[PDB]
Amino acid sequence: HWGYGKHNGPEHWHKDFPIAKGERQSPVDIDTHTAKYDPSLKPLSVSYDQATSLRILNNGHAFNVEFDDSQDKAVLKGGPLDGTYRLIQFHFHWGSLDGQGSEHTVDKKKYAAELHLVHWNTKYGDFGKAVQQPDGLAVLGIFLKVGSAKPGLQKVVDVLDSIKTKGKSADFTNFDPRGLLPESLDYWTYPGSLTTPPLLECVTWIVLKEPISVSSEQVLKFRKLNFNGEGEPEELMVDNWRPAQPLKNRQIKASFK
Ligand SMILES: On1cccc(C(F)(F)F)c1=S
Ligand SMILES: [Zn+2]
Repeated sequence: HWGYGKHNGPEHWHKDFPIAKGERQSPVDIDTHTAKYDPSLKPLSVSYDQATSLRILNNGHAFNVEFDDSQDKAVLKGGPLDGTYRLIQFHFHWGSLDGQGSEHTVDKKKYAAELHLVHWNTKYGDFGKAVQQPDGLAVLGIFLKVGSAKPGLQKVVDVLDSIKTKGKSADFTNFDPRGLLPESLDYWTYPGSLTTPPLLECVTWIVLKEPISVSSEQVLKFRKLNFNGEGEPEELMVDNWRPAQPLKNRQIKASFK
């Protein structure tokens, strides 16, 4: 099945998921010189005050911090979006070395990691119906650079020991995702896709310009997770990122001058 190795990585996905070579695939390189300021964009509204985290899961590709999305509790709206999108989970993509790991790049620059906060358009009723629509998802993408620790990340890092292998989960209540945001909400936005199979083309990407800083010790703990299940040979969960895809007939818009 799919993964990130020589034999089952991104260059192979198209054979089971032909939409891998589609017209609005993610991630992309963000060419800062080419991305035009759009003054019709609205400020982004991130309302995470009532977010209710439930659980963290190692899914064999990444770890997902899952939220109760049965009520309008934690929502993203504004920016390029029409309507209201509900937070369902966040996860990261990261590298084996600090020089790589993000999926979007900025003028070809790769960051050490990238946080994806996943939200579904509540006009579609649930997540499953939202991923059958071209405006079904909104993902807030935030880059990580290695420097000072991010205090709001430490509760995630400290639980990782308990979900080392594929299929392991742990209780993860009362986590506040506001602690993972940078100061500024300036962003770039473009229409794209999931960056893992099934690669569906449902996503309004909103990529913040300002990275957050995490410590070398924090990202080193991400890299001690395993892609394999318990009792299987150890394969470190590193380099779970897809490289930049052709932009095709798309424009990337900036919310800021
Ligand atoms: O990485 N990944 C995995 C599953 C779903 C998504 C999303 F957010 F696009 F829906 C992503 S980015
Ligand atoms: Zn992702």
